[PDB]
Amino acid sequence: MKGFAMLSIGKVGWIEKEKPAPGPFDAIVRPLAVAPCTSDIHTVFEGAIGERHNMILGHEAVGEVVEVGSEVKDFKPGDRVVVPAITPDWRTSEVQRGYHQHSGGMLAGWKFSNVKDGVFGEFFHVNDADMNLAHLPKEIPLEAAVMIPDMMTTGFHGAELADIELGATVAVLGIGPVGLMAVAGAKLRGAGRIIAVGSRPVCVDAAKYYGATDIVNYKDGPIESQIMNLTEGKGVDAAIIAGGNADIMATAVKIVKPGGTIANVNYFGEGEVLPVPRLEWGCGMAHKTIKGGLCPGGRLRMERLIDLVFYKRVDPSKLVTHVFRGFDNIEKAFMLMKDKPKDLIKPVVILA
Amino acid sequence: MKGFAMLSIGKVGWIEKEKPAPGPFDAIVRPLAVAPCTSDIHTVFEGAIGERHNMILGHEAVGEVVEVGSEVKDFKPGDRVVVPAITPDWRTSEVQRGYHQHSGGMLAGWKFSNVKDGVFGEFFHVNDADMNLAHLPKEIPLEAAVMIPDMMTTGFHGAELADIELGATVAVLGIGPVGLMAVAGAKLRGAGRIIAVGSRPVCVDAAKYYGATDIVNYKDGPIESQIMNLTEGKGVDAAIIAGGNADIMATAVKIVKPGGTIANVNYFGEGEVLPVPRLEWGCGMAHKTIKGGLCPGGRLRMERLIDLVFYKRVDPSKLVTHVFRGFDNIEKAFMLMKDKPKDLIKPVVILA
Amino acid sequence: MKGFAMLSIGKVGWIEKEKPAPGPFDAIVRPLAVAPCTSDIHTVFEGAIGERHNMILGHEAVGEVVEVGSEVKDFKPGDRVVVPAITPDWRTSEVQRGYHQHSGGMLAGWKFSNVKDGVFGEFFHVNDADMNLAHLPKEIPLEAAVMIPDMMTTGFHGAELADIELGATVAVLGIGPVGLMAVAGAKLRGAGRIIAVGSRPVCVDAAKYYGATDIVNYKDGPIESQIMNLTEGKGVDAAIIAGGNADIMATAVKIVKPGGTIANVNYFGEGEVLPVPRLEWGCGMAHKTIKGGLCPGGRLRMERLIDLVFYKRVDPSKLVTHVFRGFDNIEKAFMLMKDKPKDLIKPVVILA
Amino acid sequence: MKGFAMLSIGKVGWIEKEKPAPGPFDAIVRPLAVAPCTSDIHTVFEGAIGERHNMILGHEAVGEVVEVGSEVKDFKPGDRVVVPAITPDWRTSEVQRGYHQHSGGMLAGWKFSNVKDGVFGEFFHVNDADMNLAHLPKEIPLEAAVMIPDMMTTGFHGAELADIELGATVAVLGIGPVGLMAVAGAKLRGAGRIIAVGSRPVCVDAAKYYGATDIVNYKDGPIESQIMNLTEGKGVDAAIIAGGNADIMATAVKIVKPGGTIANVNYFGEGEVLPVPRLEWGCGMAHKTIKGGLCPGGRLRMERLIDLVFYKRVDPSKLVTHVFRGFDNIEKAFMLMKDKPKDLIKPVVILA
Ligand SMILES: NC(=O)c1ccc[n+]([C@@H]2O[C@H](COP(=O)([O-])OP(=O)(O)OC[C@H]3OC(n4cnc5c(N)ncnc54)[C@H](OP(=O)(O)O)[C@@H]3O)[C@@H](O)[C@H]2O)c1
Ligand SMILES: NC(=O)c1ccc[n+]([C@@H]2O[C@H](COP(=O)([O-])OP(=O)(O)OC[C@H]3OC(n4cnc5c(N)ncnc54)[C@H](OP(=O)(O)O)[C@@H]3O)[C@@H](O)[C@H]2O)c1
Ligand SMILES: NC(=O)c1ccc[n+]([C@@H]2O[C@H](COP(=O)([O-])OP(=O)(O)OC[C@H]3OC(n4cnc5c(N)ncnc54)[C@H](OP(=O)(O)O)[C@@H]3O)[C@@H](O)[C@H]2O)c1
Ligand SMILES: NC(=O)c1ccc[n+]([C@@H]2O[C@H](COP(=O)([O-])OP(=O)(O)OC[C@H]3OC(n4cnc5c(N)ncnc54)[C@H](OP(=O)(O)O)[C@@H]3O)[C@@H](O)[C@H]2O)c1
Ligand SMILES: [Zn+2]
Ligand SMILES: [Zn+2]
Ligand SMILES: [Zn+2]
Ligand SMILES: [Zn+2]
Repeated sequence: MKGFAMLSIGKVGWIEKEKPAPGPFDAIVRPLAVAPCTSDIHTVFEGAIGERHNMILGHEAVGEVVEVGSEVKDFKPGDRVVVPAITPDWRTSEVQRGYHQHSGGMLAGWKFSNVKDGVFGEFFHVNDADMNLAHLPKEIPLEAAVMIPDMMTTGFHGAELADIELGATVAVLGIGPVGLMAVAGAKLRGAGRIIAVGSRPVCVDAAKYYGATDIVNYKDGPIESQIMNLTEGKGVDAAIIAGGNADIMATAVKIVKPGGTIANVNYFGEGEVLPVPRLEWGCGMAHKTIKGGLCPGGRLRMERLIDLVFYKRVDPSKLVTHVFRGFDNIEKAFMLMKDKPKDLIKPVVILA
Repeated sequence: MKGFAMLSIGKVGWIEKEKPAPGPFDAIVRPLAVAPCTSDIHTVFEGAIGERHNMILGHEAVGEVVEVGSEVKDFKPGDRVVVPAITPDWRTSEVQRGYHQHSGGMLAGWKFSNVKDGVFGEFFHVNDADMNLAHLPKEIPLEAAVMIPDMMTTGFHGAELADIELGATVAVLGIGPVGLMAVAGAKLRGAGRIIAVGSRPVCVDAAKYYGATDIVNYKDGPIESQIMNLTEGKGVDAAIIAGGNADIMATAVKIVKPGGTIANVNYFGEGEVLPVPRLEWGCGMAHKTIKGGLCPGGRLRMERLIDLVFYKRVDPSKLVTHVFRGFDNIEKAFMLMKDKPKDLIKPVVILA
Repeated sequence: MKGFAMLSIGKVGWIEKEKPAPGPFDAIVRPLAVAPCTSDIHTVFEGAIGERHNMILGHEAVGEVVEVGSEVKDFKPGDRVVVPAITPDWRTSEVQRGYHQHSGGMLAGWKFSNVKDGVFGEFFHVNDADMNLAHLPKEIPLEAAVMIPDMMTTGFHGAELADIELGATVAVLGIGPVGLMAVAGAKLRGAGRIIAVGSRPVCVDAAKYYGATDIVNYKDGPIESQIMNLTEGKGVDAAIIAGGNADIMATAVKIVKPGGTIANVNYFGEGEVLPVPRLEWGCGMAHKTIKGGLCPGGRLRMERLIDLVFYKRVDPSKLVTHVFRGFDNIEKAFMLMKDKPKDLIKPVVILA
Repeated sequence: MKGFAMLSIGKVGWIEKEKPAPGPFDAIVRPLAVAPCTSDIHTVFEGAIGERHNMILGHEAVGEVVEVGSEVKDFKPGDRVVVPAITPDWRTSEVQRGYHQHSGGMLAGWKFSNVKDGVFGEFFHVNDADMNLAHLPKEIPLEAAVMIPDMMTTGFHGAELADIELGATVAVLGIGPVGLMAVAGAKLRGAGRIIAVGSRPVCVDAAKYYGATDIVNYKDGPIESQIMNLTEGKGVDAAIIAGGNADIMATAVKIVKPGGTIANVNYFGEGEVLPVPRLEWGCGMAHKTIKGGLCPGGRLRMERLIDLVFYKRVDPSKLVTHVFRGFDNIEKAFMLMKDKPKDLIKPVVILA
């Protein structure tokens, strides 16, 4: 079996491996459409998560079931499914507590391109098929559906953690593919005014399409200064961090009104500590709640997000700015994701 | 001062009263646009709430501040404002608990056309101006803005009580002006599939416009039977009761899946007890939560709802099917609301 | 294998069956101490749940693991464990939603003496051992530990559903073994004043021991009248229904203040509908939330409840008023539970 | 009027001022018993909150009403009341949002010894009497009741923010008078195992009395190392920060399991930023919620806490290790609070 993998930190390349076999509750799937993400770049080049050797990358894909284990009773070979980036082991204490994202350990729900071979291979392994797979309605376009496994589930999760109330004003820091989904998410939770912080024009247009009522560009001056000005010193009800450096945390605390919420969905790869401004946090008593969590996964999560797209509540296709054809282009899409060209949001590779 | 009032149960008419004066924290407002409601029909003809004598009716209006008390520091004469139907006394224990709707007692937050003169008069009294008034942006049309005081706040409240999750399937029982707002509310909370139950064609079109994906008509058979069929025996995640008789409660419990929520915003005027099916409620342990509450009010509530309309998140104008001009037409709009013509949703009377 | 079972509705007796075998994830346990519940009386004599034939009864027990399946990695033969009355199948959509009590259907989490042979036999089957079993510390007495499987978990669940705030006044309707645990539960959630409603002296003393500050006896007059008097017309913040007829629902709604919660843990076996007073429910808008649900189960639930007993936070032994020795006494304890003698709370049978 | 005040940062002394007068909704109260707090030390010597001039200190006291404004309808002169340290203005947007602690601005609910003269004077001013005062039952001892205005409300608030579930294991970092209340608070929310971190023997005994099952002393080694050892690498479900330096934040994040909560009630006076460990916070996705807030206040809050003490749910007297008699001793108690003698927890000054 052939697959695009991480040879060692800093080095990527194509490798040769054996086709995986399914257990009684597992399934083997082949990619119909895949997509790269900033996560793999952080892990490969920055070595954010230790060091791996010959580990296939990628964690966003849709495809068809090739073979299933003897116990899989909801999926048969041939079926087209949406595979969540987070495929947890449903039989742990963490699941009983309510946190499947950390089933087995901190961030353990995230297996692909972490502690398991990713989707950038002729085939990939999915554990607990009946629990971690969802049927993809033939009415949904491949390029759009491939945005569900991660970009959508993460962005929407930011809006969910933000405790948005009807009419509340929300600020989204960072408008990359995830940030853009966070904007659409805020609108889906009832937000009134939505302020997006970014720079690249491509992201700006997408932001407006998704619901952004105001765009703040970090160039015309400091973020906190501009937002405070825009809200007449009142600040925002909630802030969603979808990108930026460690210092973006300070900015977030500085713009949320007392009693507001700061919801983070950004993966911080550098720094030792994230700074929380003492004064702006009311010396520890401003009632400004800080949250941050891995995106949900599983069958149910996917089924619900599929319903939103199906019933035309959201249209993720606007995120796909580049489409490639062929297994070989996986390498191209990956590299393109590294040296971020000013007109790129999210590239997709159609395999069949 | 002249005003339309309830003489005694069953008898309505125009009366003559003295113009009210404001206290240091109060304000006197004159109606720019008003609108009748079924609530007043229930109270006048059915005597649902005891008996009143020469009490001016109505609780839905927008207008301008005529005079304010010595302490009112946020509103001056001439200012155009949106008046909430619920104007509570903000200094009570209930407010400290978090329920301003019952500030001073059960349903005490509702003063107009209950324990205080309504809006159907040349002038009306508003208590705690800085706490119960909101500036109306000149960009919002009068007929649309008059939908914010009651219809919108109540409908949206049903969706809030329903604990809707992204992608969840919601059922709205009753599609009158309030039901239609409940539909729009569910869409704003992230609902996927929304089923609306009604009959009159006018409401049906409005329902679809607001987000209804399926329409169920109580004529083609029993509601519960149809919905269960439509959802393949799975049922709905949440149900919002926006109309119907006492028996509609039984229907609601029958269609929600275990662990679901039943949110009521309907004002039951007849019956002694509302029936909760023992078997369908899992003999008391199906985890089906039942809620029901008076719509929120106050300045903050109105300001947030205004933002939704201002930023084009919702367009309430589609509820107004009849517009009249002149103080004298208040009586006409009222009568029209009683003998519900098949083409009526919500009538509005523009005074100036 | 011998066991006490339900032959047909109305007829009980000892039967002969084959010893069950465990699947790869299951376990076979033998009873060390058991106890009967009111539940089995309702099912056998009243036929509350259809009709069964030769089904072994009982859903409360502690014992040792006889044999385990090939996959069970946390429990070995010889180990002493606490078996929850609710043993759900952890791989269902309901579990992903968060309601393991209805895993597979409404009330599906409850298998023993329902859709599976109970504990009143030389051996019984436990599904998903690593997920539904908890090690019993040798410091906890058998008679006390046998109160954890149902009574404690159910009573405490009533307090959890009640949304009790620090200092809130709670009313517990019905002080049987479950009601008494509800009293102890309220105290553990921070309740201040706790009013218990009952009659039998034995339960009264137990109630006081567990935290009841006031005792209301339905004989000195109507419940609602007495409680309202005691609270100076203010009512209670929350009410937990732990017993009574269908009409107890009406009483509950009548005594809770607007915005309060009504939490039910009582199993209603008779009646067609449970009445919800229209006027007292504020005509559908008093904000009085009504809840009712099957007690939690599983390993985590039991482990946490064990910690409470271990660290002397609760002492369930006071519920055990009768202890018997020997397998043959199971029949006696059962009959005693039917013709409720005035001095009985909960009988226990020690087998070894 | 005489009173103990802050002359300038670093300098304290007795001053002479005019007796304050009440507004129509205010009241003037004289101290019956008062107590010093760490807060005043931070403000006076460290200048944590700008610079004040001749501002009377303290904000923890019980006393009797001397005179009331014309509108005060619940309190008359002579009545003994408990005065909350937090006395907010109940008519602000923040109150409508639900955060009275920040009514008027960040930390604006805290007036005494901040932006208003404290309680260390012959008389002091209380705004909104009917909203910010509670009748003190004559059965409660003065020294115990003086612990309610702030020590109790803050400690309990830590347990409330921690989202404690029945049986959960909680860690309390810092066992000063506030930490000790947080311990008692955790027990009141249903905690099973409670680990307290401290050193001074006096605090240790009090900790055990209040519910601490394990005591960790920062001397036998690093906190995180010891706790992780004690929990067998599992960690704690929640952590309450009741004392320590800025680095205690890092420690808190390091000991809570993924999905747990970190509740802070400690007032950080030094440092620029509070460090949040990137790796231990799962790079921003460990689902570890961080909260921090000013203690609640108002009449309702006090009434409920009074009920807990009245019904013997808690006994705060154990916090009072030093009692003084006479207005002159206020200076002594204050100084004693500065140079913390190893046998001090909380000193009280009885005035009459
Ligand atoms: N583990 C998972 O499954 C998972 C899932 C979703 C997301 N994540 C993580 O969350 C982050 C999401 O990134 P993405 O995929 O949406 O793409 P991205 O292009 O990295 O998005 C970054 C966004 O924030 C920006 N930004 C950079 N510096 C900023 C600053 N100083 N202030 C404010 N904004 C700034 C960008 O602006 P311009 O581009 O306009 O310059 C852009 O809008 C990544 O770190 C990703 O690893 C992880
Ligand atoms: N106190 C307040 O401030 C307040 C605020 C909002 C609402 N409310 C109350 O809540 C209710 C809202 O009514 P509304 O103003 O929206 O107007 P409405 O016209 O009374 O709405 C009733 C809706 O439910 C219907 N319906 C009648 N029988 C039904 C049945 N048997 N099964 C299912 N649906 C049935 C109608 O169908 P067709 O019309 O299609 O026949 C209609 O769609 C009223 O009782 C009102 O008093 C009170
Ligand atoms: N499925 C499960 O796993 C499960 C678990 C727990 C509980 N449950 C159910 O919940 C209920 C719990 O009962 P229990 O085991 O605690 O024993 P119980 O003895 O049946 O408890 C009944 C309590 O309520 C009483 N009561 C009777 N009529 C009343 C009335 N009219 N008004 C107020 N109180 C009245 C009793 O008073 P006196 O005894 O003082 O007369 C007693 O205190 C049962 O129906 C049980 O089946 C089911
Ligand atoms: N604004 C308000 O109304 C308000 C209300 C309540 C509390 N607060 C604030 O919250 C804090 C509460 O302090 P307090 O009154 O309870 O008295 P405290 O004596 O300052 O309490 C400090 C506790 O944490 C300790 N500690 C010191 N260094 C530590 C370290 N490195 N690691 C772990 N623990 C350490 C102490 O241990 P030993 O004493 O055993 O050495 C003591 O147990 C204060 O900063 C106070 O200003 C403010
Ligand atoms: Zn990704
Ligand atoms: Zn109305
Ligand atoms: Zn039972
Ligand atoms: Zn203090």
